[PDB]
Amino acid sequence: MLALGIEGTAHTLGIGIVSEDKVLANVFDTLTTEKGGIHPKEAAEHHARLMKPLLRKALSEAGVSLDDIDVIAFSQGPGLGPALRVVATAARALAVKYRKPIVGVNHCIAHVEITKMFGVKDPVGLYVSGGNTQVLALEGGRYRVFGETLDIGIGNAIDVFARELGLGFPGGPKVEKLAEKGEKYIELPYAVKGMDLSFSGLLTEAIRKYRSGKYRVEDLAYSFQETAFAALVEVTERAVAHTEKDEVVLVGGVAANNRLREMLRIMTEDRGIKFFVPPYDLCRDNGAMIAYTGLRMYKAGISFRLEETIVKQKFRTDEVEIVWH
Ligand SMILES: Nc1ncnc2c1ncn2[C@@H]1O[C@H](COP(=O)(O)OP(=O)(O)OP(=O)(O)O)[C@@H](O)[C@H]1O
Ligand SMILES: [Fe+2]
Repeated sequence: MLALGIEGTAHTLGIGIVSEDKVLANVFDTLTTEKGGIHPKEAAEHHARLMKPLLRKALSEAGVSLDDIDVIAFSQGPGLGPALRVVATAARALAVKYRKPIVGVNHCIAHVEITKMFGVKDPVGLYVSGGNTQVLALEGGRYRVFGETLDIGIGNAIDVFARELGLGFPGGPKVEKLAEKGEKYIELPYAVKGMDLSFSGLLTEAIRKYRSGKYRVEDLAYSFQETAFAALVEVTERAVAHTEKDEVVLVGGVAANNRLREMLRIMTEDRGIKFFVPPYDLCRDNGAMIAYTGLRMYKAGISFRLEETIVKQKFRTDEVEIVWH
């Protein structure tokens, strides 16, 4: 069967088309923010504008008509209200026009589920992006958050640090490059508070030290990553130890980071468990992961009535019963 997926929780609009086994099309367009930061209304306008263009490009790349599609899937949340609302409207408008069933998909769950297309069974998922940072796994018929960020996502924290260092958006790859040339570890506040992550204290200290003049920017970047990532690794390990799962997945836009991968590979091999990172177009926000999870949901007999499709800005990961596992 085939599923169309529309992703637009934040700045990226993404449309994907998938089967149970294959990605047929996966196309993107991100809102260019030269000054960085989050722009809820600007994103909504980008999404309304780019909607038809991306749909056409997705259908051409897949090589099917909209009448080939068995189910329409959209990102229901969590995310930004105005952006989610333009995505939901588009998904509902396609569902009516072509008389297709519709399904609202949880954004974080979709980041982990997409890895099952590649033969991952039941992992602990480290989801790291701009807005989100969560460690999640299947426990008691649903996804449990074992540790999330108390404040900002690790991607956002790196972006704020980058912007302050004069490195424009996207700050992530730029900070990684700078970090590779670091030679000195500079003490910075630990980012683990209980089960959860706190990067705000780490960030403000890094900025304070940068403004002091006393340090190499490259050394500050290196230290910023080691502290941030060691914390991610530790909270990931704790989850693996409790769940007793044989595989870890690393997903989200920050999953491109080679130093973070390296450290997860070390942890997983020291424990004798698998490690897998999907292709990058399937790590960052994309419509294909929505399409795939939407497909699984539909095949398990899930189908949404109109009021079930209303967007959920604060959609919690554990609100969805994973009846398809
Ligand atoms: N190599 C990298 N190392 C570290 N961070 C990276 C790297 N590549 C991208 N990022 C970060 O990932 C973020 C972008 O991720 P993504 O494309 O998933 O969009 P997003 O808006 O963060 O999605 P969401 O907020 O819905 O999770 C940016 O903060 C960017 O700096
Ligand atoms: Fe995301």
